[PDB]
Amino acid sequence: GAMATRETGIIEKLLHSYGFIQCCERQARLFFHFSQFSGNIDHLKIGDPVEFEMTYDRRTGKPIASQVSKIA
Amino acid sequence: SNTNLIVNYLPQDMTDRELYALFRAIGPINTCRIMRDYKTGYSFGYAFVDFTSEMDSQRAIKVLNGITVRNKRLKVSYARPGGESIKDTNLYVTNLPRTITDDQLDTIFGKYGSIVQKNILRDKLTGRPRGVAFVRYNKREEAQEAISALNNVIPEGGSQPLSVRLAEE
RNA sequence: UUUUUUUGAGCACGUGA
Repeated sequence: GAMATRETGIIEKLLHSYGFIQCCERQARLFFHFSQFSGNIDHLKIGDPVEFEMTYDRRTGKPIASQVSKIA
Repeated sequence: SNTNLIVNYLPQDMTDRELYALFRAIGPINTCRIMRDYKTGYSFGYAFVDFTSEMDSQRAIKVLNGITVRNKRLKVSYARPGGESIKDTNLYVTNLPRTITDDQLDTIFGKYGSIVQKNILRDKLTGRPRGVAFVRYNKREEAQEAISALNNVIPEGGSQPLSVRLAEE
């Protein structure tokens, strides 16, 4: 099928619990919480490339990045 | 004694930025964290704030405890040593006498342990009790002792069967 | 089932805009 609209970006900055992503096919720098990341966070760092869906946070209407994974 | 504080009754919408700022007026801060649901991020309504110095830690209580922030009166207390011994200490007490007061709970529950928080629920439209309360002891066995000691008994005044369970959730 | 939420993956750049 075709429904989940995923796009790509680079890790711009990381904190202990969340990070920020420069979007490749979108002029935007999105927030994301480690809840949305899959597997080994312990070795993820600035510059790693990632795929994700831009959503808006259900709680706080903020633009965010959801269901984030790496491809590296 | 220690430098770690617990802050209670935070408004939902309070954030780390905002809390930090408020407390940074007292002195320098090592760590400051609002507790939230990992998956949705909603605030559990409490936070830990660790001051650099025992001075500032203590002062913060003196000053900030009780201040109002968006119709919520904060409670800045010392963070006790956490772990397994603190779990299961919140009691849902019911069938108290309607005429119950605050001092009366210190009497009824004081000897079984030191109390952290207590609230007598009132029907605010009346302002007078529903005959229901909460009592949170320090350590687990204090609560457990009080459960067995008071469950199904008549109070030292009223004439009805108490119910003292652990609080749900 | 409380001022819903008192012991711990900073849910907005880690810090008094």
